[PDB]
Amino acid sequence: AIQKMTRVRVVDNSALGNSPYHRAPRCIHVYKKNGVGKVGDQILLAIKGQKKKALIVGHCMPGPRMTPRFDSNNVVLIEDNGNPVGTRIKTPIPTSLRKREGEYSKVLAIAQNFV
Amino acid sequence: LTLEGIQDRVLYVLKLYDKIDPEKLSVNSHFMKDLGLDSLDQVEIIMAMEDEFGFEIPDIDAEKLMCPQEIVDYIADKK
Amino acid sequence: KFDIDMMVSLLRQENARDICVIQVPPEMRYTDYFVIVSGTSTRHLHAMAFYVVKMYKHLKCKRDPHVKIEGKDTDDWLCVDFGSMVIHLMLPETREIYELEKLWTLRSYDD
Amino acid sequence: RFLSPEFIPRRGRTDPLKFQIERKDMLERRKVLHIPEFYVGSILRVTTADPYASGKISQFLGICIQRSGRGLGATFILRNVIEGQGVEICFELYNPRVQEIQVVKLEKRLDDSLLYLRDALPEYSTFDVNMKPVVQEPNQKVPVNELKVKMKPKPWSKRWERPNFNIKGIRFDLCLTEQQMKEAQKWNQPWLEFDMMREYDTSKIEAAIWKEIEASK
Amino acid sequence: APWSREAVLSLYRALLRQGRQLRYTDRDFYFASIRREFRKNQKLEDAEARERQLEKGLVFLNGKLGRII
Ligand SMILES: [Mg+2]
Repeated sequence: AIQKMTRVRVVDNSALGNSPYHRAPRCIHVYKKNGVGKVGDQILLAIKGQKKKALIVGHCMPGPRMTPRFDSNNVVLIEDNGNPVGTRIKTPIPTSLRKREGEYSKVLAIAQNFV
Repeated sequence: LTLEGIQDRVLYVLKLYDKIDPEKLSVNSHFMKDLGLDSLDQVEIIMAMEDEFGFEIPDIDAEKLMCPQEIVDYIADKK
Repeated sequence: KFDIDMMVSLLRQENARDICVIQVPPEMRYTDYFVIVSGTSTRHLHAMAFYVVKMYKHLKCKRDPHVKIEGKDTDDWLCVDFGSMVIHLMLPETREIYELEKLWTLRSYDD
Repeated sequence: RFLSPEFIPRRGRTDPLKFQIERKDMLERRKVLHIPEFYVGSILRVTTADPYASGKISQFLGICIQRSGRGLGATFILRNVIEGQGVEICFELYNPRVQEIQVVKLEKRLDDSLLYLRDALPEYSTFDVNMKPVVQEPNQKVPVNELKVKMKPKPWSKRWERPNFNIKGIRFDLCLTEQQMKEAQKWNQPWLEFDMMREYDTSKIEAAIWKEIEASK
Repeated sequence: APWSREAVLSLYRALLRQGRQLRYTDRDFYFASIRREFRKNQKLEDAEARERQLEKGLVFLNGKLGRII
């Protein structure tokens, strides 16, 4: 569950993420009917006064069993057309991105590791 | 094999390569000061040797050729 | 069957502009074959996408799942995943900036 | 003798025949896959098939930090940090896509549940992925590793200081004040250790279960 | 400043010997990509980074993290 207003730990090699800023990046909108995002949903995100679409890669509330659970809300940036801003992703990414319907093939070419 | 075949095929693939300037393609045609090449470009020339006229060239001997007289002679007694 | 040989047939038969594949080893549990291929433009990459899903769909493998083309709206990138392999139709500039050929050979040994 | 916790039922007014059935299936899985003895401190590595990769398997290593669940659906969740990121997985012990569960380092910690490791220093939770399984000797009790860990600052996951948790693997002296300690001794419940109607005696349960184990052999 | 002298050109020519054993792909874009891995990188660097990039050259040679076909 990553709802509105949640602080977000961006995992990218992006300019927006690794730039220091006085506000933590936090979610604004979740692109589901209910406002609750799971692993593999798109959200709007406020980074440096710039709203930006983003993709949820692992959260802290438990999901199904054999899937992993992170100790932060790891999120990968993405552009409007759908290609990601980032170039490398250091923290491990669950393979549960593969089955879901949406843009996931682009992100799974970037991961250093897989959990 | 014709020895002049070795001569004009070493000379020939030296003409086939594109980055070099065919200005002083002698038998003492050197790479780093005659034609101004890096050692990466030198093994790129070795790559430009083994492709048509070669295939048995050892790396310890391809490191130190540096002139096509030594190349024609070395493939000459190599065969 | 629809193997990587058949993929080489589909892409050289299309005359794809640039080809570079990586055999992903079985531990890194994403895929087996990782195809990186570029083309002329959005029309070219788009049309050869619909061509290769046309030939896989028409070819064989009914029980195997139907495959969705990803990123139909974006211009530079396009990507399609199968059981064994995943093809990335993109631009060589996009290839220059995302440097995928380095990544799937250097999993921790790059930037 | 070590009887793994998934065979002991929680008390309740369910029928013993249902656990006869469950234990039958659990032993029929334990023919195929070898389920080893492991405690809630031990370092494990589990190989699983992937539903997303075509018949490729994977290995996760970590600390078993909880052994919850009874019966066929019983789990254990193991933890590790990699790439400066903490990850945990709930593994179902009898999910047939697990292939081997190797015990790297069989050891028992001071507690029965190490969920406080989420708030410890990340050095207390990191492990080598390719670490070698340490050899234990056949005829010996287990090494009870005690390690009072060090805690990160105060806003924890839960108030581990409270005596309903009965946490033993904390160096509280480094990371808590005496005033907040004496405040935490308010929620003591000293009587609770002394009532004899809350004590669930699994002794005859253990007997019938060990005849279930021997009879399946 | 690299790991040694002979090792760099040895791994270079070894990658080219795999470059002819390449089977399915456009081998000239491959060779030009070997260039751009080696030309614009191996010119004017500090002696520590030489070690690390020849180690990623080692791993790129061995191909236990995947191999180009
Ligand atoms: Mg909480």
